Amino acid sequence: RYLVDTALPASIEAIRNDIERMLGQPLVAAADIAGNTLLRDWLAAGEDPAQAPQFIEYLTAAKQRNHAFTTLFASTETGHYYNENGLDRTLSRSNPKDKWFYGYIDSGAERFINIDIDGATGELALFIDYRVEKEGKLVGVAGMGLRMTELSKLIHDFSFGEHGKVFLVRNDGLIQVHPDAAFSGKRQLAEQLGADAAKGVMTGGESLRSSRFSRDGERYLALGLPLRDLNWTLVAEVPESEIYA
Ligand SMILES: O=c1[nH]c(=O)c2[nH]c(=O)[nH]c2[nH]1
Repeated sequence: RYLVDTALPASIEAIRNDIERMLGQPLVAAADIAGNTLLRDWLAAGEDPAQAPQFIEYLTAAKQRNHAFTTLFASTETGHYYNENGLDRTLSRSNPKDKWFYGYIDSGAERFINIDIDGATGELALFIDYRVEKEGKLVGVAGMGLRMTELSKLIHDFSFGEHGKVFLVRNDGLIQVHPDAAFSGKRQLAEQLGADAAKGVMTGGESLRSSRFSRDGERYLALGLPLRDLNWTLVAEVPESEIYA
């Protein structure tokens, strides 16, 4: 019942819903690549070179149509990793840079969301990966990557008022997307808010969470609202004097 009859809860929800739409496009598009039954069959049947150019054309089309930084699939049998330009490299369990792939397939989880360094380019990206399965048997992984600098830019444009800031935080407290790109995937929520307020907005149900915190004697309000499709939380920070406008 805090701020219920204020415009603030609806304003945060409108931001939350816009962020879910924009993240929803790569979620959906990456799922389409992994679920593509023609690709599943090509991976299961051993990556016939005769059809490889046409699957690279397909990844290129999906990247451009969906404005992704990169699109990709990898075979769990050969370790071969393909992106929109072709066969890039072979993964290996003994290489720490490939931990993401083996951890994910070992996990069996239906989806992987991960901030990581793109192996082909060295760029910080948000990756979305799904299992590729045939008759129950894992044959690959596929998905797409988004450039972290672009995501920070998108989160920054949702700033509001004089000092209203918005963050996307994994439900463990690590800030995934920060308006200042330097801190995306690197800053803990406690660094931004203080431990009490971080705990406050990260603890709760599916309704708006809130907590007060002080920043050099300036009183602030912290808000939290879960995303429905990701295990992430939208966190907003606004000075108390800005609550109304
Ligand atoms: O978590 C990751 N998912 C990927 O799809 C990918 N691709 C890549 O090069 N590195 C990573 N990391």
